[PDB]
Order: sequence, then structure tokens, then C-alpha cells
Amino acid sequence: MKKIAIFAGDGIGPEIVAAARQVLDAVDQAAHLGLRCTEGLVGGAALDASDDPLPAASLQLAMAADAVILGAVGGPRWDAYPPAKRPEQGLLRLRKGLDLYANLRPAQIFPQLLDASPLRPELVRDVDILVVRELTGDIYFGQPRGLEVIDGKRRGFNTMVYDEDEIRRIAHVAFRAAQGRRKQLCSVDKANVLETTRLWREVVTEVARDYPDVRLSHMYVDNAAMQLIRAPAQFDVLLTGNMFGDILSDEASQLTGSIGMLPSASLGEGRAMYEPIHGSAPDIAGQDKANPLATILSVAMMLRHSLNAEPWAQRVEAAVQRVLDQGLRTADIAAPGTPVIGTKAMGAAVVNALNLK
Amino acid sequence: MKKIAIFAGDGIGPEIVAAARQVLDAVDQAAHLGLRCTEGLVGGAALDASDDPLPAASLQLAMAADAVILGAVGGPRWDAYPPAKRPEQGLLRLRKGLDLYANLRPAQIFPQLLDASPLRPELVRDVDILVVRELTGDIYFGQPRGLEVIDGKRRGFNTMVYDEDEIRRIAHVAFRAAQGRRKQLCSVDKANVLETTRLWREVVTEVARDYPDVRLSHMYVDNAAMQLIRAPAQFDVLLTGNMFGDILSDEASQLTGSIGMLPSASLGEGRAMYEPIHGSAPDIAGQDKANPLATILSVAMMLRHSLNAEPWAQRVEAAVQRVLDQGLRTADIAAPGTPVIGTKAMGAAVVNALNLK
Ligand SMILES: CC(C)[C@H](C(=O)O)[C@@H](O)C(=O)O
Ligand SMILES: CC(C)[C@H](C(=O)O)[C@@H](O)C(=O)O
Ligand SMILES: [Mg+2]
Ligand SMILES: [Mg+2]
Repeated sequence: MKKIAIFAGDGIGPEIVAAARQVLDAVDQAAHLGLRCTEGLVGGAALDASDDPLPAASLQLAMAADAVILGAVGGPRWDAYPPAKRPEQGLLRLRKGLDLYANLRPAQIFPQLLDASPLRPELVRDVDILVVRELTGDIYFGQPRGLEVIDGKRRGFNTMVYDEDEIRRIAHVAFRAAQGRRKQLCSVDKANVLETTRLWREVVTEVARDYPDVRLSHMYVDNAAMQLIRAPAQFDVLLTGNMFGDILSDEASQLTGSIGMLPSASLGEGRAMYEPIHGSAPDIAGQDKANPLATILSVAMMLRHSLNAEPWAQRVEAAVQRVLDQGLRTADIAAPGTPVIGTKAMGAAVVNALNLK
Repeated sequence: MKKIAIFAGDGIGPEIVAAARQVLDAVDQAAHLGLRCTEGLVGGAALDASDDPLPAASLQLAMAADAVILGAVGGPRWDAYPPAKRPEQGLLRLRKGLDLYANLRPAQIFPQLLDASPLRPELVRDVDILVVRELTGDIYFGQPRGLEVIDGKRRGFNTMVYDEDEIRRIAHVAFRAAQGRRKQLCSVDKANVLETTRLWREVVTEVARDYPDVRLSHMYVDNAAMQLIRAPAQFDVLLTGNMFGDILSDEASQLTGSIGMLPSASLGEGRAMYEPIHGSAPDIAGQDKANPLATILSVAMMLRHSLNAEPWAQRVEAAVQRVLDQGLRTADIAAPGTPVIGTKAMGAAVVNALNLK
């Protein structure tokens, strides 16, 4: 029996999770996984009920689970709150608390959604990239950090740090991912300015000896920002830190064109959290407009990386393709004047497209 | 009388500065500017001569000058050199030595060079962005930093840091730049995760009160990486830090399509350095192939920002446009099967296109 902790969150979080839960419950019944799901509050929903973005109870729930599903966190409703109590702090505490250091963000375009891409057609025709971003270390969690007043002058500071063990584990994930893809890994750094990232380059080069079958390349983060646009098809697996991964992942996501179709996995030792990478989009919250396909595709990642159900992870991914083939579109992926369906209907549509006996 | 310190550097640097020199000399003579130019060593050229990327002599020449011109620094030739002596250290030490805190990198696309752009023509057609990047602070120059061993494990660290004065001065340049443009300023940070960048947002918000004519908006760095390609025309002046500015400016450069056309200005109090932003292109170094136009346009920025020769800055800029209308193209900006001219010829073409006598 597998325990799944659910943290819908803020904005469109609740509705996109409900839609994806339809699909999840469907696969569970068909496959007989015997999953037990529990719901906990996170982000702004948690602040509203407990004045804390990740209550202790919510944290223990996640710790006690095998897989974690999160909808979204964030919204201007909580700006009046202190920085340490902001909605995304709960997300950061989940990642850090569960030590989910391997963030996997696959970037590819659905053939029926190619026109949504900002780049010229011929460039992004075959963009299939996997950003493997380190999630629990770096400047994000480095100490010391903070704001201070030195001689009447405000000074802000943050510490970027990584030790050889943190770099080695994320590298193994990226190298193993490359082997199961096109055998190409690009480690991104700023080794000629930032010493932390030079150690990053050195340790990845050492681990590269363990994967003679993969072609390793190093690239500076600024140059990588140009290459993603200039020739995206050159990338297979892109490895980088927390900070650089945050930026380059969003860049990779935009060039696919449809952010509401992009899933993600955050893996650690014996745990994992799955969430869409599109945010809480507050302005459409509760309007049944949100695209749940990214959350649904994240469930497919969970079936694969956490529930030992590859055949079913594929069937979920196939149903999503099927829904698109049959012309079903949510507002974000539909052309002007073209028919559009809501969050609820899109969920029930994938369940049907599952062609369950 | 004004002094100009010239540092050609490595790779294509010597040839692109010579072409640019043809233009500077043509303008100096015609305008009667009375400029005193001196040449120094920087980067690998300085290493080969002094085993130091920025010898004390080079620093004093630059410190004595009114304006500095730099071609390019870097190359695999100096990989055998210790991290502290790599060619790029000379560049950083110049920016820091002369306290050139305001980096200006205008991202515009030339009408006849629109086909080089990677974005869908309708998006890029009207791109007119100016990236104002803080150049002397941030994690780039933050202390402490280094590589150590704790309990037998390697640890890499760097310090990101900014005080209110550092932010106030770069904010002023950006707000002022925006006034003379579309009066729209976008400040990029990661205020929800990094405290240094939250102070950045706060101080910028403070200085914004001095510029009621310019509209200020804040955006997270990851979102900016998306917004640049999704809808580049939304940006006028984009203000951000050293590291973020490093990544975002390169992304903005790529969407214009032709990196060989982009100029830059690093301004400080009474000092200024001008360099292109394409790198040393070691592979074509010394083949008279390099596009000298970015450097020429950098000289144009110098006429405007240092030599107080705005009308002559415009004429150089007008001459570069004329050359393109004439259909003159170096390899990098030439369509396949189109006539291609060398570095030297392209420089002469601009001087001729100045229509002097
Ligand atoms: C919301 C924020 C704290 C988070 C991050 O910076 O990692 C987000 O931008 C992401 O990439 O998932
Ligand atoms: C070479 C490097 C130190 C420098 C920087 O990172 O600022 C360069 O990439 C640039 O953009 O001028
Ligand atoms: Mg992000
Ligand atoms: Mg750069």
C-alpha cells in the first residue's frame, strides 16, 4: 500500500488537482494499486487556516507519504504577510524537508500545439530536453544570509554553496537520465567567475568516468541562455544548480509554448513530489478554466518514478495525446474562435481517453 | 584633450579594434576631437607578455584614460593557467578597478538583419530593449568566496551581496535611461527567495519616487527568461544585477539574431569602457572574417557617453545602417550565396559611408 499526500494549494491549484485526481482514481481502480491518499494544507490555504505556509501537521503528512502531489502555491492575497511566512516558503520547506534534491522538468512540444511556440517552427520542431535541476542546496538554502544595517546602510547577502556530495548525487541522476535518453549531458555553470560552480564542473567531470556511454559537455549559464533559443535541438539532458536551473527551466518551458502542459518531478531518497511548473494563476481561480494536463502528466511521472507502474504512466501519457488528437483544448491551448472545454471536462476527457474496459 | 586606453585583447579583438579604429580616426580628424590613444595588454595577450591578465601598467593606463576600448578576452590557449590568472580576470579587474558599475547593453535588431532572429518574425520585429546591469557588485565580487575541504569533503562557496548605495546608483542610471526612452522600467530580482534581491526591489521602489514619469514594475528572474521570448516588445529598459544581468542580456542578444552587431558601455564616475559582447571567437581569429560592427557601434556609444560627440555618435550609427542598406555583409550576417566582405573592408566601408571630405 502506497500513501499519497495531497497539497492542492492556492488559486487554480485545487481545481487542477481535482481534475488530475479523477485520472489518478481511475488508474488506481483499473490497476488495483491500493493507494491511500490524504489531503493537507500548504501555501496560502495553510496561512488562511493556520497562519503558516507549511504547518507541522502538513509536514509530517508529507514525510509519512511515499509520493506527494502539489497543485500550486502563491497569490497577492498573502503579500501582507512577513517574508518568512509567504506561500512559496511552504514549497521550499517541503522540498528541503523531504530532501527532494532531483528536480526533473522535461521540455517537449505536443505536435498539435507546435504553433504556440515563440520560436520559428523549424527550430522547435523536435525540442526534447530534460532539465535536471539541483533542488535542495545552492544559494537558495545557503547560510549565512539575510538583511543587515552596517554603519547606517542596509546590506543584503546570500551564500552560494555546494559540497562534493550534493553535486555528485544530482550528477548521477542526470547521467542515468542521459543514458536512458540520447546519451548527451550538458552541465551548466559559471566556472570562470563563481568558484562554487567551478567545483560543480570538477565533480561532474569526475562522475563522468562512471558513464563512458554518455557525451558530457560544459557550458556557461549565459551562453546556455542563448543556445536554448538559437538551437534548442542540441540539448538532451541539461544539468545545473538550483538557481541556474530555475532560470533556464523557465526558458526551456516558454520555448515549448504551452506552460499548462508541462509536468515535473522532485526526487529524493524514497520520496518524491510532483507538481506542475505553471504557477497558481490567481486571475482564473475557480473559473474551471485552468489546464490540468500538466498536473495530470505529473501524475504519470509519479506512476513511473514512485509507484512502479510504468505501463500505467504510459497509458496516462497516451490518453493526454488522445485528448489532443480528438481536438480537445482548454483556454490556454485553444486558437481564437476554436471550441474550448473546462478543467473538469478535460479531466473526465482524459479518463475516457484512457479507454478503460 | 581626451585620453583613450585601447586594449585589443585576444582572438578577433586585434582585428575588430583596428576596423573600429579606422572609424574613430576618421571621426577624430573630421570632428577635430584631439584624442590621445594608447595601447595596452589585457587577457591572454597580457599573459603571454607578462604572465598576468591585467598588469599594473595596463591598470594605470586605463585609470588615467577618459574612455577605454576593449576588443575581446579569452581562449583555450590559457586553460593551463591557474583560475586567478585566466584572461577573464583581466576584464573583471578592469570593471572593478575603474568602478564601472553601469553596464548598458541595447538589444535592437537591424531591419535588414531580421532573418537571423530565432523568434517568430511578428514578435521580434519591434524589439527595442536596453539592459542596464549592475557590474561591480553582487556575487561576482562578494566575499568570502573560495574552495575548501571540511571533514574530508570539498566545499565551494561565493557570497552574493548588495548594499543600498550600490543599488541606488545603478537604479538612477536605469531610471534616467528609461526617461529618454519609453519611460518603462522592469526591475528583475528573486525577492521571494533571495534576500539580497528583496533589498534590491525595495531600494529600486524607493528611487522610483524620483521618477514619476517612468512606470516601474517588478518581475522574478525566471519569469523574465520566459517573458523575453514570449513577448520581447513588452520590455523597454530592464534593470537587474550582475549575475542575472549576465544571463538575461545574453538571452536578449540571441533573439536579435546577430551577436556581431551588439555594442556595450560600462560606465562609472568619470570613466567608461566600451566592448562588443560576442567574445573572442578564437576559431576565426586572424582570418579577417570577424564582424567589426559591434565594436564600431561601441565606439559610437563612446562618442555619446564619453567624448560628448552625440552628432558624431549618430553619424557613425547612420553609417553602419548605410553599409547594411548597400548590402555589405561579413560572414556572420551574410545569407548563404550572398556576397561576403572581410573585417578590414567592412571597417573601410563604414568610414566611406560616413560621407566625409
Ligand atoms: C516559487 C519559487 C519559490 C520556486 C523556485 O524558485 O524554485 C518556483 O519559481 C519554481 O521554479 O518552482
Ligand atoms: C567573461 C565573463 C567574466 C563576463 C561576465 O560574466 O560578465 C562576460 O561573460 C560578459 O558578459 O561580459
Ligand atoms: Mg521558477
Ligand atoms: Mg556574459
